[PDB]
Amino acid sequence: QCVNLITRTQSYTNSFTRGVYYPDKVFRSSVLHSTQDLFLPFFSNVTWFHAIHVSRFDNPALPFNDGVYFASTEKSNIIRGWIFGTTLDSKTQSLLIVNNATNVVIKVCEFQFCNDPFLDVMESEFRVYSSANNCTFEYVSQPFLMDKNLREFVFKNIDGYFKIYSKHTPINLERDLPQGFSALEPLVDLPIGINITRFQTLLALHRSYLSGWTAGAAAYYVGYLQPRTFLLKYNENGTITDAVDCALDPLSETKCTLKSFTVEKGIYQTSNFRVQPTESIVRFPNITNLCPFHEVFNATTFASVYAWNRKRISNCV
Amino acid sequence: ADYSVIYNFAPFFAFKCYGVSPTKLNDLCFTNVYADSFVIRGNEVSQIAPGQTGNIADYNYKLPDDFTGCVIAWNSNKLDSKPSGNYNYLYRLFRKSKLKPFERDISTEIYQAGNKPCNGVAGPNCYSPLQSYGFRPTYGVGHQPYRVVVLSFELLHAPATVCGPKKSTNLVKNKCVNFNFNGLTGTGVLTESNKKFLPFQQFGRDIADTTDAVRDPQTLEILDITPCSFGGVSVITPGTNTSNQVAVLYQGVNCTEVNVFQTRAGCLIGAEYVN
Amino acid sequence: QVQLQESGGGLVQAGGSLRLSCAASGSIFSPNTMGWFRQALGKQREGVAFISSIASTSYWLPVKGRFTITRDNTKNTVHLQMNSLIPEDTAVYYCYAVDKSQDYWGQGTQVTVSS
Ligand SMILES: *[C@@H]1O[C@H](CO)[C@@H](O)[C@H](O)[C@H]1NC(C)=O
Ligand SMILES: *[C@@H]1O[C@H](CO)[C@@H](O)[C@H](O)[C@H]1NC(C)=O
Repeated sequence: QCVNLITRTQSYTNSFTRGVYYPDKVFRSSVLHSTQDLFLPFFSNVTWFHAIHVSRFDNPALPFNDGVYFASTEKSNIIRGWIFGTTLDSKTQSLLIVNNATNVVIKVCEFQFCNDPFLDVMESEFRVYSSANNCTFEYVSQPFLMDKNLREFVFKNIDGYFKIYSKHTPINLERDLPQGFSALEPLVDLPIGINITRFQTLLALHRSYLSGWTAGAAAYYVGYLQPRTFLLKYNENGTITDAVDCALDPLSETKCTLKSFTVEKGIYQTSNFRVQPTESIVRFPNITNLCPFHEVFNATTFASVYAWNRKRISNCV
Repeated sequence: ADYSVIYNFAPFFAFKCYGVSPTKLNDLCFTNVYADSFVIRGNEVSQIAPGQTGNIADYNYKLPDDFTGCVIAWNSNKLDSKPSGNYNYLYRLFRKSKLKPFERDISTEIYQAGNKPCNGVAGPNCYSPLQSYGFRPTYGVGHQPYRVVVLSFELLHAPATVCGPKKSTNLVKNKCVNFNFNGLTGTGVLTESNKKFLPFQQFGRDIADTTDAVRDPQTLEILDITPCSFGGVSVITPGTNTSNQVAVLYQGVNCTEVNVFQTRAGCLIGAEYVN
Repeated sequence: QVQLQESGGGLVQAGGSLRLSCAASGSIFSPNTMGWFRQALGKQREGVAFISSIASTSYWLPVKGRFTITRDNTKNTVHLQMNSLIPEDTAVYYCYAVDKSQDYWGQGTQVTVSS
């Protein structure tokens, strides 16, 4: 019963100072630690998606690339699930994450996901995927969508290990991506060890019971992660209160070089500028004649080792 | 994977391990394990082995030549023998081709041993591939039923997650001892710590990139690790022609951790302080 | 845990008819093959007839016409139709569910004929 229901519109906005998380499991206090990792750059293109269902296919699957940063100011009931995979069919293994009030279930099975998957509220998962076979992982734990408040998640897939970090930050009348800082604590670590290249966000729909699904609008934000060097300031209680992007602007480059958040008056040497080549060219000889390696390599008789035979090869390809 | 309960389950006719020693199973961590359970006659127990031939090996259960794991067999007369005959155990006697390693066949098609087709109905030159294991309590030891479990341990690119229990030992403190915490090996004194770890963080590092705090796995406690005392030994002595008496100075060491005097330079032994 | 419900046995005179039925509830995984076995009084256990999941039938005794197997895909059940009943088939019957991993067994039905 895969039914196309949602029309999706996109806008562009600045990421501001979001996309940070704890990169490892090491406590640090009152230090400045610089690390190279997949991150969301400061002041970048973030894309705001608005998905509307009114009581055709208009929700293409967004590629995973190197990772995904998801943000949502909606309440926990509206947004409920995530769908991860490469082809999103029964041929390849797939990730399905479903959240309810009671708990959260993450299941790795060969789901046959629909073109427009959604959860219809009991709660039915059959709308999400037609079938699931060869299932190899089930995990149930406390929900991470509790009830004005931005919920931020970041998903990474490195060396066959899949990482989910999340955080809940209250937000005022300011834009849903406000200023300030908020570190994303790590929540879920799963040794899945499969391939993921595309992802899709599930939406909760309530049956109208009177146009069988009530109209609804969901607003969320997608950002992408790339390999960047970040300098983070762990505080007295091991909390990332501030961070700088080492390749944003020259001032941040000097801060990166000096390993400090304050720079005194002066002239500092940071890096070396060089211009990259535009394209590659190859120049080779004009001869087209092949070369008789077969004569040597299929000759009927060879000579003795003390009377070994040599042949000079030249002017061939 | 607690192999101790496997060892102590019951006396075993065979506990033969191929590619791995039985003792090192606990300390080796495998990516995946496969438990293959079946019941066979005592004579066919030896047929469950790499490079072996037989009805069970060719048509029922085949192991690869490079198989890594173990085979465990034990008698089950009380469970798998009845006076009237336990006909609930079946084996494949006839098959067109030999079974590949780690392959199963559930087809019940009549074996065709003749040119004339069997037409799906039993008849001349057509025999049922599956035969019943008529186990009886009075059978000879070779023919008595035996339960056989084959453990196949495989390692893949995925991280290993199956191995034996991790010992807890005990906790001691205020003594320079050798510590091993989750693969972090070293020596130090594990004193009480005023620091407050985040639940995710297990270790703690100094400014100069060295471990100074650690979290106990058994009990969620935080311990400050301090390296054991060390110093330089200096010898204070007059000329050997003048005398042969010497004094020893441990630099930077408190006098209680070794005519004893305590100075800012260290602990002095063998010299008398005067005003 | 799989329960194999057996029904349809009893006392029938020579030349009568009956309908054995085995319903497999529980695990009964998808690539199942269902069969019937015969247990004569104080004798060995032979195979009555087996039906597969692709409707292929393999009768293990020269008995065609006597047993006929009917399949119910909606409930995954198997029915054995008995006709022209003769005294030499007087034996208890169990149905055999191979499933894919662990095969199962029935409880038993008394089938009797005499005159
Ligand atoms: C964001 O990307 C879009 C298309 O990818 C582009 O048109 C736009 O200029 C970008 N935004 C900024 C601030 O560069
Ligand atoms: C062929 O290659 C030779 C040198 O290898 C060069 O002199 C000549 O110009 C080439 N011919 C063409 C048509 O480029």
